[PDB]
Amino acid sequence: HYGIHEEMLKDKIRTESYRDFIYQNPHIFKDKVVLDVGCGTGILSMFAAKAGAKKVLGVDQSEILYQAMDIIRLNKLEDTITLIKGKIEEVHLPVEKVDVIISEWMGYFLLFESMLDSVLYAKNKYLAKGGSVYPDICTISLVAVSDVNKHADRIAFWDDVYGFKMSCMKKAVIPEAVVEVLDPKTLISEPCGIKHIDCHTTSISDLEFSSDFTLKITRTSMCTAIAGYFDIYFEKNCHNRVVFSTGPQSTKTHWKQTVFLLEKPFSVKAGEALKGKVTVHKSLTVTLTLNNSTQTYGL
Amino acid sequence: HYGIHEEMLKDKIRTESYRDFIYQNPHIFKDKVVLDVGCGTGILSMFAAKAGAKKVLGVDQSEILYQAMDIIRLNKLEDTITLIKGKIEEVHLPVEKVDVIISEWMGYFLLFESMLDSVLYAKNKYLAKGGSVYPDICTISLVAVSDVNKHADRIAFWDDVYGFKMSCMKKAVIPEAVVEVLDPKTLISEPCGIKHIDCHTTSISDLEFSSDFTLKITRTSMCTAIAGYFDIYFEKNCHNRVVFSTGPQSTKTHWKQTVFLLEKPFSVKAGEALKGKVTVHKSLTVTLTLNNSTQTYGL
Ligand SMILES: O=C(NCCC1=CCCCC1)Nc1ccc2nnsc2c1
Ligand SMILES: O=C(NCCC1=CCCCC1)Nc1ccc2nnsc2c1
Ligand SMILES: [Cl-]
Ligand SMILES: [Cl-]
Repeated sequence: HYGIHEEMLKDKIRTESYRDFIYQNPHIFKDKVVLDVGCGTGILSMFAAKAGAKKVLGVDQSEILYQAMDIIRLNKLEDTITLIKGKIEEVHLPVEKVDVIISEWMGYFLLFESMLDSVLYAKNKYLAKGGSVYPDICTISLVAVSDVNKHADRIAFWDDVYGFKMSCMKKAVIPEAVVEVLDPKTLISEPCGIKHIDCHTTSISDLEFSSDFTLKITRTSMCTAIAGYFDIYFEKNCHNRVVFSTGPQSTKTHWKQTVFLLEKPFSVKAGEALKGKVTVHKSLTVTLTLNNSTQTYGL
Repeated sequence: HYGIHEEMLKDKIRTESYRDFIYQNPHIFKDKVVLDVGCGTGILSMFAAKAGAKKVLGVDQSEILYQAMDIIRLNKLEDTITLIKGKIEEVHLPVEKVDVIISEWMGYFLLFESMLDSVLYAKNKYLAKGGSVYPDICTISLVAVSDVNKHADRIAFWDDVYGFKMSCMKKAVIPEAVVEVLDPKTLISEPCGIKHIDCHTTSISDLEFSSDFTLKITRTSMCTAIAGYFDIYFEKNCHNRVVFSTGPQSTKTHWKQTVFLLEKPFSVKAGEALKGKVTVHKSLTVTLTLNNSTQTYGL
């Protein structure tokens, strides 16, 4: 329980990105009313207070909120930061509107078990006209993978299990998306963006989407999986823009990467433009069409 | 879901120990009626069938049981192995008694989220007079740990989190037992057994227990945690006895080791006989007294 919060705090890419955004753009926070959606320990609320926020409201539905109360007091910030326990759609705030919303809401593959729905609710109910939401821009990308040894470990493995056939288990493991840090040497295409979200204009219905994609193959090889990741941007009104990626060419984060195993690996050639389609539906499911096969995956 | 079953199958120490016990002691199974409690994919049932079982009954409450049905058919064992979906305390078996019970029921620190309760129920309701249950003997042990760097990572960490005090979080993380493979070089005492279970005579009430223990300190150092693990024995009527340990001096298993962090590390000296007390209560909790401090931990 508390160990999870510890893990997110120790994710430097995640936490230092938010810290850098806030501290390097204090003009965004100076004398502003800030709402921190799903505040956890309160760390983002304290960053905002340090950057000069007039008032910060930290909301969380979990028992961690009681720790946050004690944390805020230990740091002598109780006159700036007010904490409220509950869902953002149910709680009563002591203001009508806020100037800025900040939140670390992101799930695996951006949208699995994410709090984006609550952030958008907060944006629609509470954001002042001309206010801002951060991080403001997110993208999701796909990339092709060749890893014949790992595929054999997950799939061919079932053909002989201590002397017994277990082939039918292949059908059970294929639909399970995997969250894992990938060796960047196993990537065999350029990444392809499949989704762009601006939190200022995105609605809840935009989170169910379809995209035709094209993977520019960079290595002649057997394609055994498709991997997904996301990038997070702090852009609007920033003098110091901040970006981080959760892809395999970047420093690992707790989001790792998301892997969709192909039931039937197929050969590709460098220079090939590999076309497919992806759809994300509400727990989320991901439907992939590639090489004339379709499979739906879940996390 | 299915990935978990895959992980348990790929745990060689676990799965090969059961395989070796059954295959190297086929006299235990020859022409016998066998009950496999929580059969998963059915692998233990198929081992027993291969060793010459007259009849095997595999029971599991999970959807994996449907995969097991298909697996048993792929291996042409349906005339020997019958699978039944449900809790052992609710299902109807096609026999009054069985000759042998086998089960992989073990949890972290032996007893967290274990199926031992169901195994003992099966033993009491269904085991023929003079029948046998395997594995038949289990022990739990404690060992002292020195790891000042890891302790600092978990505890002192909270004193300064990106410039802010979070000291109160120490109290939240201490009670959370950790499941992790330990570096055997960090062990600073001889192990001490705190519990011995023979499945033939153990009752459910025996699983809540207390033990005074003595740790024979082997290195002058700062003791920062107490670690727990368990050993599993296949003994009764065996010509080829089989043992495995889940301790840090042995090949890692999926059970890893269980770690109870000390809030206040304290110095110990080689040759010291360090005395403490441990009690396990029904989710399980573990109460430790050591160096005049008491703490209750959970998983
Ligand atoms: O499937 C995993 N990891 C899951 C590991 C696991 C091990 C034991 C049971 C539970 C799940 N990774 C993975 C990465 C890149 C790949 N490229 N082509 S196939 C493929 C696979
Ligand atoms: O506490 C862990 N592992 C938990 C790692 C974690 C990291 C980030 C948040 C979630 C939990 N191990 C550990 C082993 C031996 C030890 N000996 N003295 S203290 C101590 C500690
Ligand atoms: Cl290849
Ligand atoms: Cl030391």
